[PDB]
Amino acid sequence: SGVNNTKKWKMEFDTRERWENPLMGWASTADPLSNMVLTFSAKEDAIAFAEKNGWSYDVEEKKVPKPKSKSYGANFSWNKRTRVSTK
Amino acid sequence: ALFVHRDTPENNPDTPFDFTPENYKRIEAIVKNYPEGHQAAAVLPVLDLAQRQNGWLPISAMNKVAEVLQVPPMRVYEVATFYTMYNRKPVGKYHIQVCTTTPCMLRDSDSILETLQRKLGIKVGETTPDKLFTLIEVECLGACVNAPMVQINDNYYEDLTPKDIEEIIDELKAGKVPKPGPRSGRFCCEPAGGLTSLTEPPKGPGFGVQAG
Amino acid sequence: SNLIEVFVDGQSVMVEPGTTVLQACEKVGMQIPRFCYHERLSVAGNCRMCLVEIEKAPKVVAACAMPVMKGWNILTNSEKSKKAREGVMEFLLANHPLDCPICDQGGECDLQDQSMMFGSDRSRFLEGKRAVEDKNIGPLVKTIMTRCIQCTRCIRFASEIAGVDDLGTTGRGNDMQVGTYIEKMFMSELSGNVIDICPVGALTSKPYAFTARPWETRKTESIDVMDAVGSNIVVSTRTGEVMRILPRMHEDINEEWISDKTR
Amino acid sequence: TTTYKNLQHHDYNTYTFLDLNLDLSKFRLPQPSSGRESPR
Amino acid sequence: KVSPPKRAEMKTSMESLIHHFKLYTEGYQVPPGATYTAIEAPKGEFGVYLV
Amino acid sequence: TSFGSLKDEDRIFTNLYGRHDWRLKGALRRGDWYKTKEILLKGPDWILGEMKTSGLRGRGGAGFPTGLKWSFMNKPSDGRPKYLVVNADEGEPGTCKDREIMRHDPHKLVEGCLVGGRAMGARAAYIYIRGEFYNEASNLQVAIREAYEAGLIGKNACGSDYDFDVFVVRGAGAYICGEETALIESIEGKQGKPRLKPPFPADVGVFGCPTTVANVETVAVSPTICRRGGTWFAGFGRERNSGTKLFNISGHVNHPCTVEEEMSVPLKELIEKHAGGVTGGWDNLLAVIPGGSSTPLIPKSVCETVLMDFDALVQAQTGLGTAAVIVMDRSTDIVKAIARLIEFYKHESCGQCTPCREGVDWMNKVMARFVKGDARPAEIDSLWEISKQIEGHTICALGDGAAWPVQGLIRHFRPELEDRMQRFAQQH
Ligand SMILES: Cc1cc2nc3c(=O)[nH]c(=O)nc-3n(C[C@H](O)[C@H](O)[C@H](O)COP(=O)(O)O)c2cc1C
Ligand code: SF4
Ligand code: SF4
Ligand code: SF4
Ligand code: FES
Ligand code: FES
Repeated sequence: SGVNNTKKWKMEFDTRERWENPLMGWASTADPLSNMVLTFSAKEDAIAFAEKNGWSYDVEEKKVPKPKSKSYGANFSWNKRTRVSTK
Repeated sequence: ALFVHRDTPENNPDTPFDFTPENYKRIEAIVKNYPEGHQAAAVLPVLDLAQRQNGWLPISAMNKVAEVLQVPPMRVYEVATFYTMYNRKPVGKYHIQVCTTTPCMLRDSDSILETLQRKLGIKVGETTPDKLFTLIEVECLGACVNAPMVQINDNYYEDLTPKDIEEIIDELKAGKVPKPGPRSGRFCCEPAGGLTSLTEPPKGPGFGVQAG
Repeated sequence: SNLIEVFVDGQSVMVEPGTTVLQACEKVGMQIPRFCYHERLSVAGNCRMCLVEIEKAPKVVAACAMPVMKGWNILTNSEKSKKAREGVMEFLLANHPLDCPICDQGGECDLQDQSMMFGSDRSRFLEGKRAVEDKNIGPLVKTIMTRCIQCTRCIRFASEIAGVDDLGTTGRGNDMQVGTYIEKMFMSELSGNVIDICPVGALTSKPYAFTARPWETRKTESIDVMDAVGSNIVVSTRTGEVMRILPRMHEDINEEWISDKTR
Repeated sequence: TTTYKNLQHHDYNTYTFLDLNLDLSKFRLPQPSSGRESPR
Repeated sequence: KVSPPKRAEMKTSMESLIHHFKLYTEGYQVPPGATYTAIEAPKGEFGVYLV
Repeated sequence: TSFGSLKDEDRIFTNLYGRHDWRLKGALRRGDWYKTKEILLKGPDWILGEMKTSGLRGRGGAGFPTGLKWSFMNKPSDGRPKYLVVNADEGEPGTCKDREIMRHDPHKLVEGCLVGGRAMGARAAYIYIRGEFYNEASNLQVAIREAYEAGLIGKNACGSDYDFDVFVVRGAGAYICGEETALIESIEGKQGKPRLKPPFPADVGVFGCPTTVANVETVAVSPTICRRGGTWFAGFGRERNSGTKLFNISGHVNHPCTVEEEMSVPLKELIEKHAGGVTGGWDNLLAVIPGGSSTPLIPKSVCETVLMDFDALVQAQTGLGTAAVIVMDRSTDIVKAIARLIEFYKHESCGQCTPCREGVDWMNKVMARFVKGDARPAEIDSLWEISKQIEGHTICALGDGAAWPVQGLIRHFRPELEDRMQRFAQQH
């Protein structure tokens, strides 16, 4: 339920082949540029950083959760339909 | 004790149990004891109504309650795993549960436990081969004053000596329920040889009316 | 305008009524620990870990439930709001079976941290733990209910998001144990979401039983298929392979979770 | 009086209690309704 | 949280197990900050600008 | 003053341990149902008016003020009815008081559900009760039918507009159901799992409807405290702690009793005057309890000068709850006893709060090791420290009832434990 990994603007890159090393069973690659996390602080700065190196950025926006009303007593209504069971 | 089912044959959800129609007619009094909605609230006496038609509430009888009430079956077990008054295991005829908390312990209930244990075979919490007595070490019973204390499925025997327990059980095996009540003569909770509070005929009606 | 002055170490916040202390403190960032609470399930203070000293009070309040009135100043890092936690986590960790390396949820435990972040170093518990029987729900969901923490965060899923009412709480005391009283299989839609919910690794997914460990994953965010909802997903890789399916939070599609088929 | 006049609690069966409320439903008024039949 | 516990003590006392499971995976979780330490090794002012 | 005698004219729960028609036709003989008409018709706000002037505080564990508690719902309509509830569940080890007032004067109880029901404004009262009290509770429905036969309840409170009924509900033997709220959920037909208290019972309770969770004394006193007190009744006890009280005594005594006196009497006289003195003498009386069980100990160093006020005892570090007095003499294993109380709460608590599932059971194991003495002493102040980790960390005040028996045991009898630490230490 912890959410500190949010508040940031990681800019990982796409993935490419990860073949199986036929000797050991190991996994190996060609693209060194795959494990390339980068922590930013605002989206307006990220595009400025990637455009500054010409890379075809592809943004996804924030997904803010709503502020929800959760009233404990409404679990225990006379009229209504939220009458919980098992306390 | 284990608080979960193990679908034995004698305790499977197809055993013979069903409320006699006298008992159905007792339900609709209890569901008109509680409002139209919230008819799922009668679970305590209703499920206890089966306890009195028979001990050892089977899995099937619990599931019957859901049928009369259309409550989820799981919400039946929740109650029956919780309260100690009910009985899910095959119990005896008498269910002689006893206090062992401090004031009744302090008044030598262990001897009442020994004399009772010494003469039946049941250590603490199991049956006789006759299926009559199922001793239980329970904790309090409300009558903490009349200090030694037991219970016979609804009754109350109190102020009972180690000698008096022998007097009891010699009757129950081949007799009747021998007068639920205290010994040493104290009526309910008299001061045991001389009463001191009332000592008079109380005041009749309208004594001390504050001008209403 | 239906807003209430509320204080958090001096903040001048304004919040709608009927809001907890969390929904206030969550604005700023004073993220409070959580075991009984989810942002979508009913409220029930059973864990009693979200405690805090409201200013000018001898008693603390379960912030999961206590709404927020005018003029209230909170002290999240008080001595009394940490003593209230170092004790609690030092209670939970007295019947828990030390199975972290066994546990499916190594880095995905919301208890290991919250014993580190706020729990103490030492478990003075030295008497002897308890045990609990293991269950046989089904092939999707393993059960280790020796480490269940009586949080009620599962049984309030079936009863308010899937409509089943079978995973009751059986018993009392430490002797209490969640699970059916009987031997029934909870193989219905959304039954797999219960794994993401149990923060403890008590119950967890049999397919991803032990195939991996979460820090090892390289997580890629992608979309459901196989139903026309097009809900969202977190995919878990390991060395160019696949091990889990996990959901993202979009507030419109599904809400937070997925169905067992695409899991 | 020095005689125990609560004597009439020994000769009760296990059904005696609820058998009384079987009678009481006639002495009683009708009850509310939550609109619903139950929480369904 | 800053040192691993006694190996006989991680093996019964729960909390010492969890820290042992997170020290050797995650670790200390330092605060942000910065230093320039120093020490005269045989060479001289060996020091670290850990950030 | 030097009160404590209570000339028997002011016995309020007469036929306490007695006879002579507990049934109807003889409760009327004692003074009951007499002026219920204008007691009822005059008004609710008048009744809550007088009860506050009566200085009648709680009679369960908290001693909370009435009037206040009931005036929390004198509200106008909201859409759904107003109920009333009674803790006929005695509970504690020592409280037999409500195994007695039920029989021997049931009608007085019935008044308060009726009178107090309109003094708040209600529709119908439910009496949960301990599911062991079968023949006990059976005495009620006999009394309650005859009420309806007398036209006293049902469309007509003695011939008035305030329709009302007195339904009774049977528990299943659980001390937590004696609590204010899980009671409501037990009555609701669920596990006895309590609630949290921004939704007070007066805003939402049984059936999602508001309630007044009274106890037996606070209501059975209502008829003959409102027609015969309000200012007179206040003269008894003391200023905050005014009234009378159905005390009860058990343990290491000649004649244990259920006596009631002018409240806040000094503790010594309750063992001297009534309920004849402890066995042996007064080098005996090792570690009394004033309250039932959720109150701490008292080491006889104060038990001379005790004054049984709720609040003067808070200098004594106890809080008078049910006032089910327990007494202990010299020749005892006290740590066996006080540990049984944690063996009691272990078998008992609902198992919902984290620091009661495994705080109580945790203390159970520790004290159980102290009785044998094969522990070590450094726990003795740790075990204190955890007792403080449960005070304000639990839904219901059981934790306050499960901690204080220990803290009081430790506030005085630290060294008695230190001996057993040495006695075993000799045994390797
Ligand atoms: C664990 C626990 C058990 C309790 N059991 C009872 C009980 O059995 N009977 C009772 O009257 N009160 C019991 N109480 C106290 C009730 O809250 C109290 O009786 C009730 O609030 C009535 O308050 P009053 O005295 O103002 O009427 C219990 C409290 C706790 C914490
Ligand atoms: S739930 Fe699993 S990972 Fe978390 S503390 Fe318990 S055993 Fe360790
Ligand atoms: S199984 Fe998990 S979610 Fe369910 S009660 Fe136990 S700890 Fe909570
Ligand atoms: S303190 Fe114990 S008995 Fe009271 S609500 Fe919490 S778990 Fe239940
Ligand atoms: S303590 Fe023995 S009956 Fe209550
Ligand atoms: S996290 Fe708030 S009471 Fe559980």
